[PDB]
Amino acid sequence: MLILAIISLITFVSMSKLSDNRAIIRLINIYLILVLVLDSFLYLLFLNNQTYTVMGELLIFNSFTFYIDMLIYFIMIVISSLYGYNLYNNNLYKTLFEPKKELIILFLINILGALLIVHSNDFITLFVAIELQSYSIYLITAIYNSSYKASKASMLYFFMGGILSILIAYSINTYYSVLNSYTLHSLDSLIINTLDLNLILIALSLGLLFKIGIAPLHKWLISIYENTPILITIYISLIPKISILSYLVLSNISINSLVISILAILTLLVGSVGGLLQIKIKRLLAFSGLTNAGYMMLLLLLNNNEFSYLYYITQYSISHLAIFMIIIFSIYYINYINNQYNPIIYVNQLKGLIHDNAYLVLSMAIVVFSFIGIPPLLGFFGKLNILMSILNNGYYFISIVLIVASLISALYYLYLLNVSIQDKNNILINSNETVSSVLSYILSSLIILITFGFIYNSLIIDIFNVYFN
Amino acid sequence: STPLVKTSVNYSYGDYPLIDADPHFKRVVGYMRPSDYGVIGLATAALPAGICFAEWLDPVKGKFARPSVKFLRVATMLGFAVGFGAAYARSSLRFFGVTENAREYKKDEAQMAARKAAGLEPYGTSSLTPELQEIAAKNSAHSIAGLFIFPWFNFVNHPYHGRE
Amino acid sequence: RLRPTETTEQVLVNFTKPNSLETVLTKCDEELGGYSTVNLALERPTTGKPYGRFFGNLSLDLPKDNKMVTRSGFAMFRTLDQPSSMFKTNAWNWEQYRHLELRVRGDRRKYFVNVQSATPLASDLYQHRLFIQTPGEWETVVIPIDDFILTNKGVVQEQMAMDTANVYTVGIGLIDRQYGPYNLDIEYIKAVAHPPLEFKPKKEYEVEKETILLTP
Amino acid sequence: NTFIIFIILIPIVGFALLAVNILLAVYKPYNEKLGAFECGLTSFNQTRLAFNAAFILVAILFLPFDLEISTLLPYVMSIYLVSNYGFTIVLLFLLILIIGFVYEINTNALKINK
Amino acid sequence: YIGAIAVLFLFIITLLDINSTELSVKSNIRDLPLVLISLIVLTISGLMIYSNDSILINKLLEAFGNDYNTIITQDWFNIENTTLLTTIGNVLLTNNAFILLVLAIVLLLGIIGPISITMKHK
Amino acid sequence: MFIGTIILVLSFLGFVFNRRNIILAFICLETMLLGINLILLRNSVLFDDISGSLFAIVIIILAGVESAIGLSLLVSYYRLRGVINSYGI
Amino acid sequence: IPYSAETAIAQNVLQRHSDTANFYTFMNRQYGNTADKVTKQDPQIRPHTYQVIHDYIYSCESERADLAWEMYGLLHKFYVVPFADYYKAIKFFAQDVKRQDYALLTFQQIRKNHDLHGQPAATSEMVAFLFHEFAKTKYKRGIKRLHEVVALETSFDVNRDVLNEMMAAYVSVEDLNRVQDCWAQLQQLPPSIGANNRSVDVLLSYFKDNIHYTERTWQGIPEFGLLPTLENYEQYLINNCRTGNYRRALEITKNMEIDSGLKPTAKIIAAVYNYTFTEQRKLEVEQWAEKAHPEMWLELKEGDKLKSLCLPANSDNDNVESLLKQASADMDEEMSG
Ligand SMILES: CCCCC/C=C/C/C=C\CCCCCCCC(=O)O[C@H](COC(=O)CCCCCCCCCCCCCCC)COP(=O)([O-])OCC[N+](C)(C)C
Repeated sequence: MLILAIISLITFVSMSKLSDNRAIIRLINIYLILVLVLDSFLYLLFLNNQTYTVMGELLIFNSFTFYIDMLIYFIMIVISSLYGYNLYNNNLYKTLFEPKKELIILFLINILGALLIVHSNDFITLFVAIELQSYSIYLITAIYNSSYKASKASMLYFFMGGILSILIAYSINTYYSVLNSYTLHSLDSLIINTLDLNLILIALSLGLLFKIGIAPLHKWLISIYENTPILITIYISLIPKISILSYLVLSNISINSLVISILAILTLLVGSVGGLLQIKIKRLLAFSGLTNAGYMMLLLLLNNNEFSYLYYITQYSISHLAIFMIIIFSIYYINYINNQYNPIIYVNQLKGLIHDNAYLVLSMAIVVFSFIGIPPLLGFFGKLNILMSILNNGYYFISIVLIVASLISALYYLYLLNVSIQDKNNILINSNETVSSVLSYILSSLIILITFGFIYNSLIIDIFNVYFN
Repeated sequence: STPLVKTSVNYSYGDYPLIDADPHFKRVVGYMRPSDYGVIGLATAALPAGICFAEWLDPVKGKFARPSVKFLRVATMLGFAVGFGAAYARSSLRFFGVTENAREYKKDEAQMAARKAAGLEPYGTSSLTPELQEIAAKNSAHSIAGLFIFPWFNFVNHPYHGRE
Repeated sequence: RLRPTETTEQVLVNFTKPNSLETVLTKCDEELGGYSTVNLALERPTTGKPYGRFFGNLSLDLPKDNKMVTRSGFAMFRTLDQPSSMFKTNAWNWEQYRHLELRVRGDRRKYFVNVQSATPLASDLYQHRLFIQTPGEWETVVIPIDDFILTNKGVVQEQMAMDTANVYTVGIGLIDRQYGPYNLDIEYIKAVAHPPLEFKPKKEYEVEKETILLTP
Repeated sequence: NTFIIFIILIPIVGFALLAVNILLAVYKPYNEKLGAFECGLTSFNQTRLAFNAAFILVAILFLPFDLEISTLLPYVMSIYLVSNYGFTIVLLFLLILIIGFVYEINTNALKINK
Repeated sequence: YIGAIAVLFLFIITLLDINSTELSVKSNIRDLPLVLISLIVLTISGLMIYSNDSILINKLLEAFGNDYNTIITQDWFNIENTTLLTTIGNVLLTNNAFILLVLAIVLLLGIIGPISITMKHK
Repeated sequence: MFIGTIILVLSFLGFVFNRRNIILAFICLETMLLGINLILLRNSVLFDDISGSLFAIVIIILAGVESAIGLSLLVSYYRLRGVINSYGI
Repeated sequence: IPYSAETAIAQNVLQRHSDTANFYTFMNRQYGNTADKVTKQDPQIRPHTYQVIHDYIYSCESERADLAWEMYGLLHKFYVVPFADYYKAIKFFAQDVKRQDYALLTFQQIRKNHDLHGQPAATSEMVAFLFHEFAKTKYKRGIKRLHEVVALETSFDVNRDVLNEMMAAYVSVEDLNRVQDCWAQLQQLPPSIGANNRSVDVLLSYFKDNIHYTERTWQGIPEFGLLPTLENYEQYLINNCRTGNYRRALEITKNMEIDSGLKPTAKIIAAVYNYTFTEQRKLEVEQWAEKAHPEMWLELKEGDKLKSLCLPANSDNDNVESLLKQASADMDEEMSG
């Protein structure tokens, strides 16, 4: 369904004008919507945690992969709606959010790479999917190359990801040299006990986790997120993280790892404290993503963590999309635009937003409280599942670090709300232009999901218990 | 047509009897219910209808302008594609014994009864060497689980369908 | 709190100080075989704020002591190159300014505001002409940051945005293709954040009116 | 074994590179006559030159197309062994590549100055 | 790697030289302190092993030696004139045909991307 | 493997130190990929197994595509297209 | 050939046949590949073959607008062209038929000759005019192109007139930053040469849907030392009307002749009627008009100037302010031609 979309897009975009980009992106938006709503019945293949191997043991298929797959389509639909649909029908918003001719094709190829990462069963398939995603994401980062701020980020991301992919390939080839194999099916309890292949898996996890940017290799991706266009940043900071973390969770190669635990604690501390030292919105959200990545990395130290990870990644994806879309909507209520690519930079520019759109500030307050973990929002429940999982395995110091990190992060989360509920006497230079109904509906749906998804907690728990056991 | 490796016999993928672990493309299309064709037409009309509804909700250039015939035709082709994929997957899960497949089971029974009466092989004879048959079966085994990602169908008359 | 400090101004060329001149250097075409001369003075008179003086001669005659050159006759000054040794910042941050204001008396000469910032190439320059509207009187000419035009070797090029996060030096130079003495008296150069909309001429210049506002 | 060689070789050549790079700390401070470039004067009067995007695209796209062609060599060495299955796979491979070739033809990205 | 990759490298560098555009040389002394810290940490990590090196360095000691010659024996179980490239083609077209198709998509990406970021459409 | 591992070490440390020498950093990327391919091919020969060589050719193709993308990035970065668009629309 | 014959020979080629291919070949035989640099025949010596080209250049229509470009090139390669003719060509290749690309290139032609050959330099009058022409077709490409040409000009400079039309060029393309940037530069200038009624005319038109900044702009006029004009009042009346302030607009029109002595014109009164979107408020507009401006209304009924666009009936579902945006946006197109 994705390969056919990619081929059809190359063919159709080849023979189309530049003005047809919005229409093509809308067409793919409804195409993916129909793919989800019409082919969703494939979840019947995974009753009682039934697992399949596809393409000569090169791919794995179970309920976990299916759910991550559907979540990636939902995120792709939201992000592509952000490109096809025009927020405001005026020339300025025309200029800021204008998709490139190849952006949708690169987006779909990156989705394909992420899915192949999630579904990988062999190191050859894993490396090929990693390279596909990496090259696609480099091209996504570089496709807006009319600024040196974006150009330096593109070049840095290319080089750092090249080093990381080389390290991943080196680890995979060391594993092959040790075992003369390219799959995890040759690893059993006896295999792990008899031979010391732990360091190979530690190196592989290191290379994979550095691609999403855990400490002490966080600064480069934070700079990249700061400097890329915000409609690009919303995508490049979610999908690769989801793919890498899902592959790491399903691989289950870091049980009670000291190195992984220490790096997770370092990631949490760096994300929490460094967020306090931020005056830019993009850097603040980058450190927020770092803290969430540390939270999810804490789940890599124990088994039977599928439910907690799935719940947390879904709620975090929804909250991430919601917060970036709130930041996008707030662009209309500022008197000047920083760059063509990043129109808002500093948190101080959101000052007094409650006097321009009080319900936008209400939605932002809901999403920020969910980030902090205020009940009964989804973020609190995800953090609670993480706490239950870590206390079931006896990680008490990890739990204390988690609680302290959340308390520290609450300060710079409430920084946003405190700035936004201030008073701005400077009235707007713009008035009464109507915001897009489709994008507003999507943002409101995300906010309502965050607010009232705790209704279906028992239903989701039962579905997990029947479809994952 | 002699299998080279051992395969599961009458494995239950759901609450219904197994008909074919790796049904052929022609087999899957031939065992297609009228409801699946209704689904195909539903999608084939839904993408153009979805485009029109999206245009009505938020016009691209402010004023409501129906999409050109080129976009309608591309949407029609893609709708036929997604509907055909959904219909193929539904028929497959009927073959896998996941959904209701009583009529398909009876038609399958009558079909190999007739084939055995005619003195043919149960799942065909191939142009491919038995090693290539095994490779094809191992590649196409349960390939419908990746319908979201890529299309892949069994075009090889291999004996690895998991039956007696 | 303890976040990086935020401010609405940053003085680049301050002058008005005993040292001042230590912050800037000068370059004429005496680096080439040319005969143009540059010299930077410091005037601190009464009944006013002390200013810098940037004068000289711009003889365009070619250097008849060598041949590979084709066009000469420049004279400029710039801020000292940013010292990045082992631990300090590296350069200037202009990500919250969008303007640069400089207060100067001008003359008939056509000066350029020259900015050096981070760039893959070496001799790339972001330069915008210093539009002297009122000659002989001080004017606070403001130049928007995102209007400088990238030039390498003096040729307009692919207009990619300035890297405001990494800016090295700012200066004023003469590339005018005309003979004659030149002069330019500057007393500050600073980058100023976005001003809110105003509908008065200025506080420094005023015209007769009813003065509705209550006198202090 | 490769990991061992890597780990022990890191400190030695790392220190060597560290020492040889602390050397340039001060050196040729490029005090050359960089005065005409910090102003915006030009001394060429010529040597403008140009490069259409299509030229550099020909140069760059020589590489992926050459990889596409050289990927056909493994097929022609085992054409008989994988006859029909491999024939279909190669047909799909070629059609996917021709999708990109159609992209580069329709876009007219490779047409030099007209 | 030579007739395509190295040729394109030299082509791109030659493009940089005909119209002389010297590349600005930034200082790495900014990043030297982190290299100092990390490399001292790595040396210390290799150093506190000390006594345990007596039972770990020996592994590398016999690793360096490798004073045995492989014995090459002959057999007649192969009748087909099969070379390395033939086996590559066989595996890539039958066992890992999915990998071949995904690399087709990768080459598709390598075609599209340079076009996307190199030319200005319309 | 000796030669591949040592080439990888030298190129990796050349990358770490320069880090601002984009031409040389991208060269170091190419040489690190070459060093990994050498190790993989040697182990494939030692084990007499085809998977090592298959992954080697896959790495070759991926390295070519990566080199093409990176050289396009360098073209965009250094403005190799040139301009001379003066006195034009 | 003899000059006298060449007058009728050339006149027959263009005005009677329009054989452009034949026309180019003829002159390469008489003068001969002027790139050889041997002849630069002066029009002043004999403006006969010069005139027939000059006549056909300034006569092409929208369909033949492309043809006027080639004939312009031969007019400059062969004959030396007076500098004053640049104004006519720039006004022709822009404000006359349809094409504005040649307006920029004609301006670029003056630049290239001045830098290299030594021809007299362009004046700031063109860039002020050519910004204004760009602010009519919302030509986003030309504004960016011309700005950076201005930003690195060593012959002409920026003054009051360039900034005014440059500001108007940015309102057309809706650039909130550049508009405020040009306003800062105009503001920081003495009122002697600086903010004029043209400045207020653009500034009000950019605040067309912001009643707060439209008002504070109106009080800005007395501060700069200015008296509003008829073209200045009209946009103020539009801005008050398009934001629902129908009633306040009438008092402004009724008391404008008392306050300033500027009698309301037809383009003022018809504007108030056009942008009043209430069927009763539209009536009160035509209550003083019958008994205060009787003669000058009656010539608007047959001219179809009055337009009766209003707001829907069951439209209270939406914002009233949102309706006024849609009503005024439709009305702007109706008054654009
Ligand atoms: C008409 C067809 C449209 C279907 C398209 C669905 C797209 C899913 C996309 C993005 C995620 C959004 C939330 C999905 C809810 C989880 C479903 C489930 O139950 O999660 C379970 C696994 O729970 C888990 O581990 C943890 C899940 C974490 C959820 C976090 C969000 C909580 C709030 C959401 C509550 C829903 C509000 C609906 C209001 C009417 C998968 O269930 P399953 O694999 O057995 O298949 C499901 C049958 N299905 C495919 C037809 C749907």
